[PDB]
Amino acid sequence: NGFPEVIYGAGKTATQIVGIVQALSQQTLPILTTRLSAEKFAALQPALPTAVYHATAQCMTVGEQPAPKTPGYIAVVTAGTSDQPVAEEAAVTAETFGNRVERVYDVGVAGIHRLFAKLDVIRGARVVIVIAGMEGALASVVGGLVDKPVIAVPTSVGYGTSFQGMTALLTMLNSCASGITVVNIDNGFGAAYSASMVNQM
Amino acid sequence: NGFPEVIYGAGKTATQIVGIVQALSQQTLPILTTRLSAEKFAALQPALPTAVYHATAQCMTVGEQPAPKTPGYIAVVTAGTSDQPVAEEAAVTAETFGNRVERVYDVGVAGIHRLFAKLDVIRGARVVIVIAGMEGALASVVGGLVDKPVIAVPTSVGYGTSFQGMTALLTMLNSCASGITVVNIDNGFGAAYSASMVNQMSHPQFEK
Amino acid sequence: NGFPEVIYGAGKTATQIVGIVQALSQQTLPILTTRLSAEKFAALQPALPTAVYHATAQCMTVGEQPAPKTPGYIAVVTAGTSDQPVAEEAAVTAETFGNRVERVYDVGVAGIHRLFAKLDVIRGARVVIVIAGMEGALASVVGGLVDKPVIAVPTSVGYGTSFQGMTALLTMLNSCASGITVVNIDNGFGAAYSASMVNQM
Amino acid sequence: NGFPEVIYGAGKTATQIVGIVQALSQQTLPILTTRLSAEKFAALQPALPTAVYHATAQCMTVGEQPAPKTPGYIAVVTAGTSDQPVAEEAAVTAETFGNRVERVYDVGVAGIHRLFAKLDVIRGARVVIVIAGMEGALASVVGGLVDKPVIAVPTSVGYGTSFQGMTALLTMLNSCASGITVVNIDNGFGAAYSASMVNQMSHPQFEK
Amino acid sequence: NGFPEVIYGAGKTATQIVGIVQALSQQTLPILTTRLSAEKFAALQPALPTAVYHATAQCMTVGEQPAPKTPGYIAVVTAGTSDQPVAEEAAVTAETFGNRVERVYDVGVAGIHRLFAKLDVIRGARVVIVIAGMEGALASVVGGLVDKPVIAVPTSVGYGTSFQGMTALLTMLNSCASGITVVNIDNGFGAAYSASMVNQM
Amino acid sequence: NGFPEVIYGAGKTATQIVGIVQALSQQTLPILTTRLSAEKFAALQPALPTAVYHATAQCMTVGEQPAPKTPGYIAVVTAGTSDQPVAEEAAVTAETFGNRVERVYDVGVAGIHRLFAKLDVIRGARVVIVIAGMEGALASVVGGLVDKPVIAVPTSVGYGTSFQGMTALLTMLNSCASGITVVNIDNGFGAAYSASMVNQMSHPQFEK
Amino acid sequence: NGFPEVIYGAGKTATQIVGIVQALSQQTLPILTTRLSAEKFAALQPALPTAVYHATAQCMTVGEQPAPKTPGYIAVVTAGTSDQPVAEEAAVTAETFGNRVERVYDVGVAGIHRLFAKLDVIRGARVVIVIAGMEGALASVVGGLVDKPVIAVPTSVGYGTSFQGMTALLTMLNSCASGITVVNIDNGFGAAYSASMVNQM
Amino acid sequence: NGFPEVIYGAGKTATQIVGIVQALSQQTLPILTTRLSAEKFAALQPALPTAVYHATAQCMTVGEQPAPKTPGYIAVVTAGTSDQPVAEEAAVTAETFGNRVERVYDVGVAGIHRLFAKLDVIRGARVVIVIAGMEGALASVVGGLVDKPVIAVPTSVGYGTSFQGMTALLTMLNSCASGITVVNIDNGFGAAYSASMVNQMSHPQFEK
Ligand SMILES: [Mg+2]
Ligand SMILES: [Mg+2]
Ligand SMILES: [Mg+2]
Ligand SMILES: [Mg+2]
Ligand SMILES: [Zn+2]
Ligand SMILES: [Zn+2]
Ligand SMILES: [Zn+2]
Ligand SMILES: [Zn+2]
Repeated sequence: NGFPEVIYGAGKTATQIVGIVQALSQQTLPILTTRLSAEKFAALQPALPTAVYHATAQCMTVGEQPAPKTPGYIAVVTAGTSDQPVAEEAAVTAETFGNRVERVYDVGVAGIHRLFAKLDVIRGARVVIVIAGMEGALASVVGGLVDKPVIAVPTSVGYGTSFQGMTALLTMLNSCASGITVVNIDNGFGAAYSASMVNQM
Repeated sequence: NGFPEVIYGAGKTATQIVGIVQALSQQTLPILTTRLSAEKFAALQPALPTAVYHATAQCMTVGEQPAPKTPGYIAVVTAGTSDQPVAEEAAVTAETFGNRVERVYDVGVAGIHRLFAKLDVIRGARVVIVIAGMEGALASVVGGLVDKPVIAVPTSVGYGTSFQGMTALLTMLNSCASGITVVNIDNGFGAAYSASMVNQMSHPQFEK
Repeated sequence: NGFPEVIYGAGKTATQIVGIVQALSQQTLPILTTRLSAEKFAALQPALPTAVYHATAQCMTVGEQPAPKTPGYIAVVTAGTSDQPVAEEAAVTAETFGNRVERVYDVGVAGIHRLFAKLDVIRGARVVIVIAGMEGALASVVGGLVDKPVIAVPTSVGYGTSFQGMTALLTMLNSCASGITVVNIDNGFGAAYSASMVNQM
Repeated sequence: NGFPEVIYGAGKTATQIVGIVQALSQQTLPILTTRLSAEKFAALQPALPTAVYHATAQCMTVGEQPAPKTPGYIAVVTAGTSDQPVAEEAAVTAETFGNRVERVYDVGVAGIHRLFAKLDVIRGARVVIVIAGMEGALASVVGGLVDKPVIAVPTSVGYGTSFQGMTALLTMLNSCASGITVVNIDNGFGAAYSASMVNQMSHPQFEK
Repeated sequence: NGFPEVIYGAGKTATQIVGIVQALSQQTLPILTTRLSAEKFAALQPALPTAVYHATAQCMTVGEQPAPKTPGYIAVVTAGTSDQPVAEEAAVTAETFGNRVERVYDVGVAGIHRLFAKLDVIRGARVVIVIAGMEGALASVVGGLVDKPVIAVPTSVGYGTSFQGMTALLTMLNSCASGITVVNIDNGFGAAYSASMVNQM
Repeated sequence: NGFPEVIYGAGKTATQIVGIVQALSQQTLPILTTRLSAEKFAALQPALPTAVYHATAQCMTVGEQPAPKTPGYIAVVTAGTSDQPVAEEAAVTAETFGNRVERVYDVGVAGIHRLFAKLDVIRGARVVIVIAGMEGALASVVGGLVDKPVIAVPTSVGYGTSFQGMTALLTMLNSCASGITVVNIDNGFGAAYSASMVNQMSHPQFEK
Repeated sequence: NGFPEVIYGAGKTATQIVGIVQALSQQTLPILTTRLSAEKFAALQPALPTAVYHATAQCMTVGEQPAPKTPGYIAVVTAGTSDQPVAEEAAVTAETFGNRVERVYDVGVAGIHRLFAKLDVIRGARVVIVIAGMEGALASVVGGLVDKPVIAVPTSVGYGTSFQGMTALLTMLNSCASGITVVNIDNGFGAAYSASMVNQM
Repeated sequence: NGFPEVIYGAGKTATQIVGIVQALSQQTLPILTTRLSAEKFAALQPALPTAVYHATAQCMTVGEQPAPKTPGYIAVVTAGTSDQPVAEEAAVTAETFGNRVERVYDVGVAGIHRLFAKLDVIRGARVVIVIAGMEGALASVVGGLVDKPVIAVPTSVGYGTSFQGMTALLTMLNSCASGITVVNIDNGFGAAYSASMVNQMSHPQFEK
């Protein structure tokens, strides 16, 4: 593998987590903890003073992050600011997994020029992760402009007909551009996990 | 009013529509018949000798199409070639309601360069009808690029979780703050009926 | 355009907003801020003493509103009192955009006479915005009685089978009257944005 | 009891229904057969020589229709011409259950003046069956204007997000505080079966 | 009519309500207020000392209730205790409307004998209102055993696949017994309104 | 194991199933083929001369049906006559898996007296399969009256918001605390496969 | 029967429950109370000092549990830790009903080896209850490896496309392995009730 | 780019596709036509004499299939025999896009021993396409056992609450943290188009 150790922090207590983390005391490899509330990192910090917490991403990393495993980069593209929390979970997961990451945020198609202003960056990625909720159409527009794997992530932030990400999920599954592959809602971690594999062939 | 008479032919038979058309033929000039299957017209055709069937729109008109009443036009914009049937329903009722139509077909977002190629023609419309299935992304992109009212039609073409146009409809509905407004799945007639009202919002009395 | 500047206040902090508003210090044009909680206008008011807050609408306007751009008016029609908050977001958005607005409230069809009591007002509008949740049927009844563009807005206020506006959305999409066009749920802003364009041809 | 015998013919064959009808023909006077396709009756028809097929209702009766048992009537009110098949199912079972029916067809809300034209006849019913598809607005409007019990039937006619009558059903269900009550999609028989109970809630013994 | 005056208390304030109630100071007829929280009747009571509040039903009645308008009775049938609040809204609405009411509670089919133990009461009603959520099947069982109008009311009290009354709604719409008519979820008022009309032919 | 071999014939052709049956005919005694349309068997029939088609169950067996392995029986209980096809699928696979079956058809709840008439036979089963569409009330009623395991099958027969068995399925699922357990819509085979395991939970070695 | 007395504690007050429990003062048989909050057992304990409360299961048992009625055992299989509360309701219900129970937890297929590490235990049960939410696929995998009745229980613990157990319900109904039978969501009690009957033939 | 040209033939006629193919035949080497019904090819076939129809994939190629561009392979893994049509769509477009494919059909989880039998071949792929209907459990099991990217395709084969692939799709989507990624129902072409990009991430210039 070489895959860092991943702790799903949703169902675990701060004590239970320190118990898993320090039980991995023998690893030169980093440890990622995803879906970790700020109130729970508050609890953890005295036990793990060498840990790093990423507010938006709700991710914690313990350990020395070594250099990127590979030169190419993953691009993480978002439609709007409401998408930032789950995009950040994809960026931190990908970086902890050893990938260089280029963050291309707020390029939703209501101001499509912003998407073109940053298009050379998207086109130079080995993998593109597209993240959207309201403007789920962005996956299809990105997918029509790039010749690399695109992994779409629907998010649950939206209004009434967003159906808490469900519309966004169906929109990405139904993209008229080919080459788009989809993960379940809010699952930025899952997208980065796959993108990391694809990137490090 | 000034509107043509409209017959919804999906539920009705050939015999039944000949009745309506011959009862309305007393006046009113143009008569628009929507959702008329190729087979129903074939059975109509000898009874109504002046009717024109617009095959791919699945529409039938009797009476001659008017000269455009306003100087603008309506842009009918299309994502793919399979959006053409409800696009032609929209464009044929728009023309029958007295509007000039400009067709911008097959500029979906898998080759968005094609949409920029025609963006001069779209911005120059008074109203824009955008027709798309699958993701329905085309409406969002158009809505953000033009400052004219846009009316989005989701089509039922697709596969799998296409859910017969639902994905398209819901996606277009989530772009309304861009100046977009939406009708029901495959409802090209409805779209054109509204665009026509918008597009139509005189002739000098003393000539030689 | 001539369109006033619009700030979506849902995802932004009171400080972030003052930052956008005062960064538009060079505009003779008004600035509309939609979806702004009363607790957030509480925060804003010392910074923007010249601002106006509309309670029902959750809209804030900074700037000198100049005269209507055009003589005709938009009619905003509602089924019941539960519809007032999102109807008010349509009325304030339309007025800030430069349209004269005639408010025709509480004319749901359980007392259809109220709808006829105010029918000359609806018929004289250039555009009609119809707003309903329970009595979503009102869009179709209005659409059958007027010869102008009607933009229907479903709202999320209702009981069990209202499906939080979803029934109302399907009802308006399926109107048997022609000439009705629909926006997503609760999106009074969007309706006024379009109605404003239509009005000012 | 006093009710006619009822055969639901949708799932059954021609051969199978001849069996039931000849087994029930021993007594019971009128026999109502619902959802009988035009083709099934054509195959029935020679075996049951007294059966009458009501084509557009897709119903079959054997035995003569009774004289109305109560003096009121049931109003069957319809939004559009394509609501006529489940309207005729409602009206033919109502008449077969011994009720006088008054048909008020094609008064949907796109021309609501037509509904006011007949409002005298609707208020004068004892029960009102309202039949509509698409929005189903007609039931709300009727429910608010009459103070008799109303039973609303959603029909499955429509297009797109019509969802085969769901939009109609849900819309009618959201008007029940107006004195409206609802049955399943296309269930004209169910509606008339209840209206008939409501409408039927004597003959002097000493005559010359 | 003779129908008492009905106030939907959901969207109105305690002050707004006293304003409607006392504006009906000239009526020998009662006034029903439905969907009224106990905290809101707490507010009302000093203004309306002659009012009556029904806890389960969330209904308030002001006025002298005169004798039943008619001899026959409405039967209100429930599947279980979770149905009691909305059944009580049907019973109080029917009684205020002038109907005698016979309450037949907790006869769900998991103990069908209870339903037979009270069957003569159900069979003697002019109208039966059936109320269920989990055991929505009860409408069909009752409808198969009685020869009078049955109005079914689905309720939102249930577990995961109850879909907050939606299953119960579809179950009653699809009863294999004929003669069942359905109202929207939780709408005990609506059922009694119709049942009252049917009862008083 | 001791189970017969099972071929799901819905997706497969006639040619394809002859292949499977002749490849499995080497041993295994009885072969159960489910969802075999009347037309597919007609095309099979000359190639497999010992196969018996159970028309209304839409099942095909080759090999002779065993003598019941356990002394109890399985009760297959049915709400209406149109539940008979998935009832016969359940009853024919149960009998092919070596169980005695007792059929209690057409005791739905619109005439619940019929269910009490046969309640002696239902209580006396070891397992009970209950098959119903529409409301699916029958499963609840049965679940509350018997203290044997009950397996409920929703059927897809119905109209309107029947939603092709969903209403039935959801209704049965909301009665599980009564000792009821549920399978997928129309899945009579699945039900009987489980009932058979439950029903089958020896022969003296020294006879004359 | 011999079935212990079961109290559904969801809709009942702590006082109402003591009222039912002590009204069963004449029983050599145990009494199970399911769906009982810890705050409600807090209330009960002074009245019923001989009661036992199971935290995860939210079950209370009063009475002397006698020996298992039968030698074979029910196996209770879970996909992950989020499934433990409703699996525990199945285990406690089955044990109170007189069945021996073998708890096989955390064997979801993302680490399928754990499922094989405990496969002899699953194969030796007379009945298997499978409990899953996210990894609802586990029912089908278990059902393909065992020759005994399998009763699947979907749970509501999950992420966006879990639809609060609904996906898990459809997944179990649609298992490609035969011999799987399904209960409604979260209904661990119901599964054990049936499993108990099947076990004690 | 280097990709073959792709024609989506579901919505198009025979006449219409001959047009596209003869207009694209000027260059581009291989032309992949998806969702081409057996009847449409029969009508195409005389006009395009070099076209090969892959019946069970419902695909048509013109031009010869390339030699694999990369040395790895793509594993196409299948739960059941009825997953074979969208598996063959995936495998035929993968091979047409220049990839070596290894087919691991009919290893669904009702006999999971079959999947372990071939696990050597699956781990040895560079990408894995997993195709399943009904529960769709196969994708989860595969996702947890391999450390290569997996692309899961839900198929619409099933019965009842299969909901035409929804159960499969939703189940696969709930296993993405295992390194799984998903496409739309029956979208074998989409899956192979992505797998092909992943699998394809030189030839020495100086030979004798
Ligand atoms: Mg715009
Ligand atoms: Mg009324
Ligand atoms: Mg039982
Ligand atoms: Mg993996
Ligand atoms: Zn598109
Ligand atoms: Zn209508
Ligand atoms: Zn039934
Ligand atoms: Zn499978």
